[PDB]
Amino acid sequence: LQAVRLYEKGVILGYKRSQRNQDPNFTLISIKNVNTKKHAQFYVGKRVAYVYRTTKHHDGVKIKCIWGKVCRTHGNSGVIRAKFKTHIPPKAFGDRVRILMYPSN
Amino acid sequence: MYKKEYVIDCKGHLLGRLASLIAKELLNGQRIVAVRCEDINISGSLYRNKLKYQEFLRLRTNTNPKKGPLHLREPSKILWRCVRGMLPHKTYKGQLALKKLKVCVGMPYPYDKKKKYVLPSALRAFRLKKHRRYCRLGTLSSRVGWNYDTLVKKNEVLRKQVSKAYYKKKVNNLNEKKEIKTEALNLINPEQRQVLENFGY
Amino acid sequence: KHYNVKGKKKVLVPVNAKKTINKKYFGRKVASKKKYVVQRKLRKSIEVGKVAIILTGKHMGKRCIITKILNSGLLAVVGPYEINGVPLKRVDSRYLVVTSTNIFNFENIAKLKDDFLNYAQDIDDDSFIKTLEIKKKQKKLLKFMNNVIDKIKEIRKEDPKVQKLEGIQKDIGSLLKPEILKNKVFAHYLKSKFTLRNDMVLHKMKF
Amino acid sequence: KKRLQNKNSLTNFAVRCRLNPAYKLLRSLAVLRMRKSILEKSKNKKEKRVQKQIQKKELQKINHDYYKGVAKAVKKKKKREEKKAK
Amino acid sequence: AVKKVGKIIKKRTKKFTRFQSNRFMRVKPAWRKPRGIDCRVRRRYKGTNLMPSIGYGSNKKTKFLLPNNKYKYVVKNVKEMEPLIMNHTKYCVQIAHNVSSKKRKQIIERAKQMNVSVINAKARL
Amino acid sequence: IEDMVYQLYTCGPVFKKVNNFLWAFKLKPPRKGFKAKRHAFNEPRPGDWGNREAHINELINRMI
RNA sequence: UUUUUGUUACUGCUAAUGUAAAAGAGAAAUUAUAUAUGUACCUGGUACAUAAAUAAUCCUAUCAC
RNA sequence: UUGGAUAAGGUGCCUAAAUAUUCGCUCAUGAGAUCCCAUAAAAGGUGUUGGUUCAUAUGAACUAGCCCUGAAAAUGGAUGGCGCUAAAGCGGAUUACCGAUACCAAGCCAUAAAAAGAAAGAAAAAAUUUUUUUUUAGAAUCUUUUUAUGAGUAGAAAAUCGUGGGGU
RNA sequence: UAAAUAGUACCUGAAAUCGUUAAGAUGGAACGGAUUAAGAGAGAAAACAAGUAAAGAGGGGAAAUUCUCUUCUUUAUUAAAAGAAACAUCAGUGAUUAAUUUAAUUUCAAUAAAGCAAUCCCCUGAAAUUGUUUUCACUUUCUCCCCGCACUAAUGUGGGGAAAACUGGCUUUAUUUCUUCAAUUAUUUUUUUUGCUGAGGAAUUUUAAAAUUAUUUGAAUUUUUCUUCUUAUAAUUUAAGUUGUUUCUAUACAGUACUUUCUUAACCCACUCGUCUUGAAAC
Ligand SMILES: [Mg+2]
Ligand SMILES: [Mg+2]
Ligand SMILES: [Mg+2]
Ligand SMILES: [Mg+2]
Ligand SMILES: [Mg+2]
Ligand SMILES: [Mg+2]
Ligand SMILES: [Mg+2]
Ligand SMILES: [Mg+2]
Ligand SMILES: [Mg+2]
Ligand SMILES: [Mg+2]
Ligand SMILES: [Mg+2]
Ligand SMILES: [Mg+2]
Ligand SMILES: [Mg+2]
Ligand SMILES: [Mg+2]
Ligand SMILES: [Mg+2]
Ligand SMILES: [Mg+2]
Ligand SMILES: [Mg+2]
Ligand SMILES: [Mg+2]
Ligand SMILES: [Mg+2]
Ligand SMILES: [Mg+2]
Ligand SMILES: [Mg+2]
Ligand SMILES: [Mg+2]
Ligand SMILES: [Mg+2]
Repeated sequence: LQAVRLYEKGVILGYKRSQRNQDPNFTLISIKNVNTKKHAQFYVGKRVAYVYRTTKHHDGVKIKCIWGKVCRTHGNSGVIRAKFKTHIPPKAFGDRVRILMYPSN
Repeated sequence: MYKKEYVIDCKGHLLGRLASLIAKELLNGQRIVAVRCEDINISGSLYRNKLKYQEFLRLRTNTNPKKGPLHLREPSKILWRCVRGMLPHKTYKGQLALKKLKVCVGMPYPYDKKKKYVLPSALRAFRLKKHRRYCRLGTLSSRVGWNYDTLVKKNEVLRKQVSKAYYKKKVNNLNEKKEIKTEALNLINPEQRQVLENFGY
Repeated sequence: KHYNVKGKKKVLVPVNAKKTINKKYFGRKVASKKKYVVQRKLRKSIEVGKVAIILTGKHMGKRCIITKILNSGLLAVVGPYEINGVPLKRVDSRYLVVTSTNIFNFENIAKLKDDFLNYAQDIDDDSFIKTLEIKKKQKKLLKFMNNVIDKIKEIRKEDPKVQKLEGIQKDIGSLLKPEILKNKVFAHYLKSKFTLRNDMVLHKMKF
Repeated sequence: KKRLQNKNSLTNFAVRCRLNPAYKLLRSLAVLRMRKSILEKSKNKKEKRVQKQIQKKELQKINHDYYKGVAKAVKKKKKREEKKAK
Repeated sequence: AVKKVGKIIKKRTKKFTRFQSNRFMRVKPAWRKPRGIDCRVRRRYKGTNLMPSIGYGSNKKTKFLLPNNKYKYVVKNVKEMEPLIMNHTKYCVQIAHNVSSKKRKQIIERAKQMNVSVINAKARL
Repeated sequence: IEDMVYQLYTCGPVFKKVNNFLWAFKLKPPRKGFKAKRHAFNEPRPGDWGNREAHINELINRMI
């Protein structure tokens, strides 16, 4: 009816880690219809947006974003590692992100 | 895992494999509602599982049993406690995940009219060779003092009758719609009819 | 100009040097010491009459017709304003997804290709950058909240470059509209906007 | 001297030719002989067979005899041991 | 945590607090090297206070610059700030704490004439 | 540089000097891992530590 | 208990905001697993029909004024 | 510090990565689950799976794999937990993947060593061939540039920070 | 009284300990390290605008009289620089998907025609120190016959006996986009989509050389729109460690934006110091 979508959906999982260590430089993302390693490589250069809400106004608005990039896959099941301009807060680990399609090929 | 809420009927699933697939969905963030918990299967003889429960029943805090392990013998609470033992439930996030699960015996109102799914990687028909032994969670819970096995079946009978009538009406509606469809194909511009024909609609 | 290394044939175009830096131990100099640069080499699906979708700006989701390669990488489009509502506009090919459908394959329109090309020679890269005086005139208005919008819209209307561009837009629209409206389903195709529905997965779609 | 970036000595043509003053000739010869072949497709892959008939049929008898002898000796040892068992 | 503005890079911004200074109030936060067997901070156990080391040092080319990107020189009277007329684009002045208001006014109005900047030209006004 | 290649691939008269002229090579870990350094190349198990005659080229192309 | 506008002199105050998750958050027979379900007849049995990579599907969405 | 790729071990959930593939064995009314390491024997089985001999497609003997009996302690408990039998168990094979402060490439700090220097002159930019900005260096334990390296109790040395008082 | 929060328990008046108000947190200890986020307080010395014109108040230096320099306004004119983000180019270091010249190693497979043998064939097996030489077995068919006459798991079947060369095997052509031309190794040449990094700034080694492009002076050979050999001048970079274009901050003077300090969450981790001791979180 209105407000076209033009992106693919995703959920932000935790950080890149082992058992007992953290490494918060990269974050792991899951994409909605992608569940093989070969299909995940399709998205290997796209731009990622994380949009959330606040309670006060900050520049006249109550919404702000944190931008990132898709860097590589995470092995055999269509998960990806993403690098953001700032580290994602850990109070976000089940929220939504937008896997855009801007840098088109 | 991109839905507001999933509804699963557990009739025919093995307890451990189902409990493992639910915990990761809860951790990633997904509401789950589990129904018909009295029809869950386990992969040993009924006597072999009764002995295991008897071992579970005799461990308790010596000085004060009000504390200590609490033995819950309804079938739905058994699955609840088996899932709880696969989550890090002593942090904050892991306690948030445990609260996004709801369990029922039978199939009460809000969910008797919703769509139910199954998990094929936990179905007994695909996972257990046919000459092995297995038991039913309702019988086992009755053997250790649950006392509501009969009433659930009595209610399931009525639910199934109502569902059968609904299905009859649905089939009639679908046929009536198919006739209206097949008539209207003749009254369209021919090229739209070819483009629908080519793509199998 | 071009240099040929290992049989590659990259194209060279001139470039200017602007930034200045400190010298080591007397007065400064200019940093860059090059004089040419390699051209962009766009991808092999950008034609002169294909339909494409805008992804980012105000007209996101709309469909348009690609018109010219603008000698500076980015390219000019028109989704005929008389049909669609999209003016002459400049976009970066990285913000477009281009389909496989070409306007000039319909034999009802193919006989207009030369005249379409003739109008497009006047489209110029400079005519899209707005002059400093217009910038200053618009920004003087910030010193009610409804008169200002109308004033801003009005000041843009007498930029001579805008008028020159309006002329070409109208010429192309009037030339091309009558043959587009003969194909009903195709005109409705150009009048709608693209969107993503569930049950289409974007790594199995071809378009 | 001040150190600079180190250039890839295998993929950078200028430094590759600087270090190996004979690489340009060899690469040119290889490229020429590569193009000649593809320009003669549907006209190559035919002579190969007509000369394979020339020499492979001569080599075939020798190879067949060699492998036949190896298999025969392996069989002889087997029979000699089996009979020794009794 | 690395902080970088232009060419200036800081390799850390938090202080190195003394071990046990949050639990005992007779222990001050100024850093002292832990000595003595069985410490867990001297032995580099994970999860405790870190120790300073020469590896956090700053670039020689940007070691004493302020965010102004100038070095700081502190003056006490007018005659001390005359060597700044030859190097005014690399230095900035700051007035000492114990000079009177009358002296401060003159120092400020001479710094203005020399085209040198004053870091604290708002005090005692 | 081709002269040193010649003297290394064939033990030419100038081999001690050419070889002693070069710094010891410093290599990455291999791209698909090892099998087991504990065991030998000629053991019936996955292993590494033996003399592998011409299979060294495959390994050193992966850890170049 | 329709709706419009907002939560951008002096005592603690006396106008007042939150979110573990909107972007088509679409989908109600039952039953078996070396087989099932629906219809007619007879007291479960005859007879016929239909499913069987069955969400690898179906349904909904742009035609302004 | 930023990237990359590993070791030892792992890939059902706890917990990052295979409910992976491809062959055999096992049913336990006290199964089993790998260095150190956190116990088990002699002697038996008409449980089931392979194999070796002697006897007109049947008897007998023997052998060794998993399973079972031998097998009893004190607060309630431990393959780490849940649990697991078309294994998530035991013996192999083939691939992918995840994983260090160790390995590789690049920046920066310091230590050690090295190549050199004590006979010095103009560079841009903004301004309509006139002005304006910035720089125009030369301290010897000093100034430029290059490479390798960096664990530490008892103990030893250098450089550096601060306090009362005296001369300049 | 200059001052009484200098009132005689009288200069200044720290910490432990307690009172008042405000703001937060709070399922069987509390505080911490790493990393971010949400609030709150404070801030302009880099975190835009030199200069130009007009008027008003001042302060100096030279030659009570004329020049010339500067600070603060108030108006209205005007550049220029800087920091970020996007895209592109190059270089260094990786991932990812499609190929490729020549050769070696018992390879195969298909289409037209004509033949060879019949328990027979390329093979394989059982017999009478290596190469021959003989003997008998090895093929199944939806064909035929006899017996059981429907006996089967089978839209067929158990036992016995025949026929054929359709199928399988082997020769001679003349063929390879009907079809096949594999696999491993040696030796060579490319290719799709993308992550991270940009040290330095050469008054005479950012030169020389090398590569490229367009005119040339001559010889080869591989005989050619990347064929070789700097055997003559010009330019360029692939040489000689990142450059450009647009937009925003913004026509600002501290605002909810930017810098910074506190407070409080999350995710991972974290036993009480000093001492003697082989060994300390130690009952
Ligand atoms: Mg731990
Ligand atoms: Mg934790
Ligand atoms: Mg412009
Ligand atoms: Mg600091
Ligand atoms: Mg000790
Ligand atoms: Mg391994
Ligand atoms: Mg060892
Ligand atoms: Mg690392
Ligand atoms: Mg294992
Ligand atoms: Mg996991
Ligand atoms: Mg017997
Ligand atoms: Mg495990
Ligand atoms: Mg692995
Ligand atoms: Mg040391
Ligand atoms: Mg004293
Ligand atoms: Mg006094
Ligand atoms: Mg209590
Ligand atoms: Mg015949
Ligand atoms: Mg003693
Ligand atoms: Mg000792
Ligand atoms: Mg002792
Ligand atoms: Mg101790
Ligand atoms: Mg003790």
